[PDB]
Amino acid sequence: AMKKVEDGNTLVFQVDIKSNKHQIKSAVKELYDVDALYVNTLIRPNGTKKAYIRLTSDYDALDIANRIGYI
Amino acid sequence: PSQKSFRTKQKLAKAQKQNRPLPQWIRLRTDNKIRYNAKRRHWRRTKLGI
Amino acid sequence: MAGVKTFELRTKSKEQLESQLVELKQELATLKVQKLQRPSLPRIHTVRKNIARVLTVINLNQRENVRAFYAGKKYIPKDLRAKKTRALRRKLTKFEASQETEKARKQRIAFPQRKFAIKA
Amino acid sequence: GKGTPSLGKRHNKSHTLCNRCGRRSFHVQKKTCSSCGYPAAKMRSHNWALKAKRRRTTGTGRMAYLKHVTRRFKNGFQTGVAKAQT
RNA sequence: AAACUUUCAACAACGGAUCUCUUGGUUCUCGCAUCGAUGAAGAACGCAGCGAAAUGCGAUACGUAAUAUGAAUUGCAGAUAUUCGUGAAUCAUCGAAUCUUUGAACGCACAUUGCGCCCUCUGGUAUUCCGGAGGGCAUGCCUGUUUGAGCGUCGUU
RNA sequence: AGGAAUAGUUUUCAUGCCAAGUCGUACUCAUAACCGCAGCAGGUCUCCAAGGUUAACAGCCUCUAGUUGAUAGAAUAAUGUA
RNA sequence: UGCUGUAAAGCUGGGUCGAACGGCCUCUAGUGCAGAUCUUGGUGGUAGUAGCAAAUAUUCAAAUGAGAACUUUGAAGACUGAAGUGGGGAAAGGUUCCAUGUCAACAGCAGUUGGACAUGGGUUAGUCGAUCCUAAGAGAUGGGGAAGCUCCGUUUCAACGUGCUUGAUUUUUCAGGCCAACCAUCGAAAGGGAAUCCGGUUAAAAUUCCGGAACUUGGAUAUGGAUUCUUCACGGCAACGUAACU
RNA sequence: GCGAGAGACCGAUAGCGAACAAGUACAGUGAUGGAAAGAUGAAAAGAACUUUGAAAAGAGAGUGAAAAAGUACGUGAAAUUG
RNA sequence: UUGGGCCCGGCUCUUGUCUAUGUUCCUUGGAACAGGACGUCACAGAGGGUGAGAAUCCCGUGCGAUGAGAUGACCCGGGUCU
Ligand SMILES: [Mg+2]
Ligand SMILES: [Mg+2]
Ligand SMILES: [Mg+2]
Ligand SMILES: [Mg+2]
Ligand SMILES: [Mg+2]
Ligand SMILES: [Mg+2]
Ligand SMILES: [Mg+2]
Ligand SMILES: [Mg+2]
Ligand SMILES: [Mg+2]
Ligand SMILES: [Mg+2]
Ligand SMILES: [Mg+2]
Ligand SMILES: [Mg+2]
Ligand SMILES: [Mg+2]
Ligand SMILES: [Mg+2]
Ligand SMILES: [Mg+2]
Ligand SMILES: [Mg+2]
Ligand SMILES: [Mg+2]
Ligand SMILES: [Mg+2]
Ligand SMILES: [Mg+2]
Ligand SMILES: [Mg+2]
Ligand SMILES: [Mg+2]
Ligand SMILES: [Mg+2]
Ligand SMILES: [Mg+2]
Ligand SMILES: [Mg+2]
Ligand SMILES: [Mg+2]
Ligand SMILES: [Mg+2]
Ligand SMILES: [Mg+2]
Ligand SMILES: [Mg+2]
Ligand SMILES: [Mg+2]
Ligand SMILES: [Mg+2]
Ligand SMILES: [Mg+2]
Ligand SMILES: [Mg+2]
Ligand SMILES: [Mg+2]
Ligand SMILES: [Mg+2]
Ligand SMILES: [Mg+2]
Ligand SMILES: [Mg+2]
Ligand SMILES: [Mg+2]
Ligand SMILES: [Mg+2]
Ligand SMILES: [Mg+2]
Ligand SMILES: [Mg+2]
Ligand SMILES: [Mg+2]
Ligand SMILES: [Mg+2]
Ligand SMILES: [Mg+2]
Ligand SMILES: [Mg+2]
Ligand SMILES: [Mg+2]
Ligand SMILES: [Mg+2]
Ligand SMILES: [Mg+2]
Ligand SMILES: [Mg+2]
Ligand SMILES: [Mg+2]
Ligand SMILES: [Mg+2]
Ligand SMILES: [Mg+2]
Ligand SMILES: [Mg+2]
Ligand SMILES: [Mg+2]
Ligand SMILES: [Mg+2]
Ligand SMILES: [Mg+2]
Ligand SMILES: [Mg+2]
Ligand SMILES: [Mg+2]
Ligand SMILES: [Mg+2]
Ligand SMILES: [Mg+2]
Ligand SMILES: [Mg+2]
Ligand SMILES: [Mg+2]
Ligand SMILES: [Mg+2]
Ligand SMILES: [Mg+2]
Ligand SMILES: [Mg+2]
Ligand SMILES: [Mg+2]
Ligand SMILES: [Mg+2]
Ligand SMILES: [Mg+2]
Ligand SMILES: [Mg+2]
Ligand SMILES: [Mg+2]
Ligand SMILES: [Mg+2]
Ligand SMILES: [Mg+2]
Ligand SMILES: [Mg+2]
Ligand SMILES: [Mg+2]
Ligand SMILES: [Mg+2]
Ligand SMILES: [Mg+2]
Ligand SMILES: [Mg+2]
Ligand SMILES: [Mg+2]
Ligand SMILES: [Mg+2]
Ligand SMILES: [Mg+2]
Ligand SMILES: [Mg+2]
Ligand SMILES: [Mg+2]
Ligand SMILES: [Mg+2]
Ligand SMILES: [Mg+2]
Ligand SMILES: [Mg+2]
Ligand SMILES: [Mg+2]
Ligand SMILES: [Mg+2]
Ligand SMILES: [Mg+2]
Ligand SMILES: [Mg+2]
Ligand SMILES: [Mg+2]
Ligand SMILES: [Mg+2]
Ligand SMILES: [Mg+2]
Ligand SMILES: [Mg+2]
Ligand SMILES: [Mg+2]
Ligand SMILES: [Mg+2]
Ligand SMILES: [Mg+2]
Ligand SMILES: [Mg+2]
Ligand SMILES: [Mg+2]
Ligand SMILES: [Mg+2]
Ligand SMILES: [Mg+2]
Ligand SMILES: [Mg+2]
Ligand SMILES: [Mg+2]
Ligand SMILES: [Mg+2]
Ligand SMILES: [Mg+2]
Ligand SMILES: [Mg+2]
Ligand SMILES: [Mg+2]
Ligand SMILES: [Mg+2]
Ligand SMILES: [Mg+2]
Ligand SMILES: [Zn+2]
Repeated sequence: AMKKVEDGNTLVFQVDIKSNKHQIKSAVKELYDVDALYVNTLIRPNGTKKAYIRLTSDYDALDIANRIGYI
Repeated sequence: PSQKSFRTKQKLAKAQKQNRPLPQWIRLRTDNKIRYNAKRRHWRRTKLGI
Repeated sequence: MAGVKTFELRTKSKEQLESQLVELKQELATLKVQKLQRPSLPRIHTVRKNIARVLTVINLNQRENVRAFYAGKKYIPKDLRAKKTRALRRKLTKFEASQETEKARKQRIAFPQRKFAIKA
Repeated sequence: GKGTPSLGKRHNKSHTLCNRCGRRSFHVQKKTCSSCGYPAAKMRSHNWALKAKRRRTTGTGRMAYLKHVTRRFKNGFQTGVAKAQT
């Protein structure tokens, strides 16, 4: 997941199973003030939903990861 | 199959989570009687129910 | 657990309670980021029970406002009504059960059960 | 060839999971559950299968509401809240 | 004579009888009357700092409130937890809440997490398109309200 | 039915703006991932298809690809199986 | 170790063991086993025996390792021979996929190897399928049977539109204008069906990711062009043509 | 069902099928069918350390009243075996 | 002959709280809850726990008492207002 944070400027999040790509896009905008280029979603074998969120060129996904504080 | 329903796929997720070995710190509890997980399941040996 | 105190919460407004709830959810969000590295982080339990307390006080506070609005009214929301049993809600009221025909009321009054004794 | 060779042609489920009881007794073509009788309003149960009643009756699940009727009845179905003693 | 076979004794094996227990069962007696559209019984899926099951619970998820009591919990860890006190733990008690997807199951449907419509608010230059938040739309029947239909029928022009 | 002259119409010509939700998606598909109690010589639907010989997609040899898997070692009486 | 009793049995020496038990007068019964092709559990001889023989086939060396016929690598010899022992899929399975570690059990020899065990990782879509359509059929509703569970019936002896379209109205009222043969619904991952390709990329995903280049549907909407004074375009005998062209 | 008190009852092949994560594991397409399985010790004090072994383990040693109690756990019969 | 409404009681139920007397001496034992000696309480010598058979170590038992909550036109006794 962290290789995606660096190379493709895409953030990977665990997301609620009931939420759609419109709600995920809104949530990251309200929490972290960031614009998503797209939201690709996926339900994992363990039953949780994974979202690949690519940010627009205005944002550097690595900077956001440091801001959240997990890299 | 590759083409599976959501209701099927959610049951297969629980079957994986129920197939774990016993966490080892559980054997340290006082008056503990569980020595191992007695509900293991192999895919080839015992089939589910979907 | 510990966390926030419910008696301090009952002295707060809607705006103050909602503001503290937002702070707790980002705190829980911040903890979930740190759980990636700790990975054992017992403080998460305290914040989760803090969210439950703040949510409880908001819901309870909002329920007497509706109760005060409907106080004395004939019709109130069904979740604010008494929750006994299905059969006991269908049961006759005290007034209806004690109803009596005017013919039946005249005979009870005219001939009450007397109080007496024997051997005198 | 009515045995082993014929047993190789079993890949069409007659039953799938039931929405009421989740048992894999829902006949696909009949659209009926062979266990609980779904979608009929009443539950399938027979007096010639008393052991089947044991398997699915009050107390075999959570009783998430009947759990507390005895405890609420014992207090006369109080309305209000408990008062702290002075 | 060895070996082998058989018998016996000792010790070691195999196995779990015997003895002794028992938070279980079984039966008798005494007492009580309390499920559900205010959504039951049951099902599925989830929930713990570290849990698979049983038990408990429902996105407030081994629990929130309240009352009582009065210093724990405990396998480890850990307080931005607590101790002459609104105060640890407790299905001790319990009167306030929360109560996922469902289920008589109620918008329609369901081998699909499929497809609508209405009201209020809101975002995208929007009564109409797309998104979000909250609240609604089942059937039979009763009383009442309103809107109607019939040369069935009454008065009048 | 609605349409002009000092102005009218049209997005079936060109260009430009926004959006497209939900669920599946890994892997086996069989002489070991399915069903036959099993890693069972059985059964189980379908797509692609090189060179030589030839009537031929037959049989035999080969290219690409994939395997070299089936307890092994030593002998070679009788009676067997092929 | 013995003693007593014809006997059923009782008592006793030694060893083991560790929490209860017995004698006598009575009461009571789920009260005595060699069998029942008895029941359940456990164990033999058979017996280290039958056997582990289909699908042409292996060998040398190095590496690793305590240990190598069987693991890896190299060299060779072979086979499947495109109707494959190849490359994908449907049903069915459900994590077997990938990486790391690993040999107690399993792979009827072995095992350093594995579809085993343990720990993690992994499946990205407006365009691929679902979803939409209807097929045989299934099946609600008004109803009609049946004591009833339910059976019949699918437009049926029914007052069956949660109608639309406009001009609107901002008066959230309306004015009306048209229609209502047929019209609940479910029912196809092989029928019908709006739209995506190439190159690259992962340990494991890709018509899904990256790069580039397209397309459809719904919606909004301006400019250019087109057309009109012969108002709703011109040309061609014609077949017909067109950037448009109620 | 709820809440109690009892017994000349049974004592883990008995007593309910279930004294245990029992209507559990598991079978069957399905209706259904449905087990086995209690006992170290007062207390894990669940054997530190040394040594041989690739390891499991073994031998010393240690704990314990007892290891003639080592989770293959009280007692440990018979069949069967060295 | 006589109506109705409230307020406190009693009874019933739930729930909270409260209560006598050795751990004295010797022996065995890892542990005394065993044996012996000396006792205490007993409307309490049921039962259980605690390192083995414990009235007297602990929880309880007997005797009763009480806080809080409920509940009852249709149980009664008092008040009190019409
Ligand atoms: Mg998006
Ligand atoms: Mg995309
Ligand atoms: Mg997806
Ligand atoms: Mg995972
Ligand atoms: Mg798949
Ligand atoms: Mg199989
Ligand atoms: Mg099954
Ligand atoms: Mg079979
Ligand atoms: Mg067939
Ligand atoms: Mg069929
Ligand atoms: Mg089935
Ligand atoms: Mg329930
Ligand atoms: Mg001799
Ligand atoms: Mg009993
Ligand atoms: Mg469900
Ligand atoms: Mg206090
Ligand atoms: Mg909630
Ligand atoms: Mg629930
Ligand atoms: Mg569904
Ligand atoms: Mg659903
Ligand atoms: Mg549908
Ligand atoms: Mg109604
Ligand atoms: Mg659409
Ligand atoms: Mg694939
Ligand atoms: Mg294939
Ligand atoms: Mg294939
Ligand atoms: Mg085979
Ligand atoms: Mg085969
Ligand atoms: Mg294979
Ligand atoms: Mg067979
Ligand atoms: Mg079978
Ligand atoms: Mg075919
Ligand atoms: Mg040929
Ligand atoms: Mg060919
Ligand atoms: Mg050949
Ligand atoms: Mg062979
Ligand atoms: Mg040979
Ligand atoms: Mg011969
Ligand atoms: Mg021959
Ligand atoms: Mg003992
Ligand atoms: Mg008998
Ligand atoms: Mg016998
Ligand atoms: Mg016999
Ligand atoms: Mg036998
Ligand atoms: Mg034998
Ligand atoms: Mg032999
Ligand atoms: Mg043979
Ligand atoms: Mg061969
Ligand atoms: Mg090695
Ligand atoms: Mg071999
Ligand atoms: Mg070989
Ligand atoms: Mg080789
Ligand atoms: Mg060949
Ligand atoms: Mg051929
Ligand atoms: Mg193939
Ligand atoms: Mg397939
Ligand atoms: Mg895993
Ligand atoms: Mg592999
Ligand atoms: Mg490996
Ligand atoms: Mg082997
Ligand atoms: Mg595995
Ligand atoms: Mg899509
Ligand atoms: Mg398509
Ligand atoms: Mg789907
Ligand atoms: Mg759709
Ligand atoms: Mg769509
Ligand atoms: Mg269509
Ligand atoms: Mg039809
Ligand atoms: Mg019908
Ligand atoms: Mg009709
Ligand atoms: Mg209105
Ligand atoms: Mg359909
Ligand atoms: Mg189709
Ligand atoms: Mg198709
Ligand atoms: Mg098709
Ligand atoms: Mg490239
Ligand atoms: Mg490139
Ligand atoms: Mg590139
Ligand atoms: Mg691949
Ligand atoms: Mg458009
Ligand atoms: Mg023109
Ligand atoms: Mg009881
Ligand atoms: Mg009872
Ligand atoms: Mg009693
Ligand atoms: Mg038993
Ligand atoms: Mg024992
Ligand atoms: Mg034992
Ligand atoms: Mg013990
Ligand atoms: Mg003890
Ligand atoms: Mg040792
Ligand atoms: Mg040792
Ligand atoms: Mg030793
Ligand atoms: Mg010692
Ligand atoms: Mg001993
Ligand atoms: Mg012994
Ligand atoms: Mg012992
Ligand atoms: Mg043994
Ligand atoms: Mg012992
Ligand atoms: Mg023993
Ligand atoms: Mg013997
Ligand atoms: Mg006392
Ligand atoms: Mg001593
Ligand atoms: Mg005792
Ligand atoms: Mg004494
Ligand atoms: Mg006692
Ligand atoms: Mg005692
Ligand atoms: Mg003491
Ligand atoms: Zn069912």
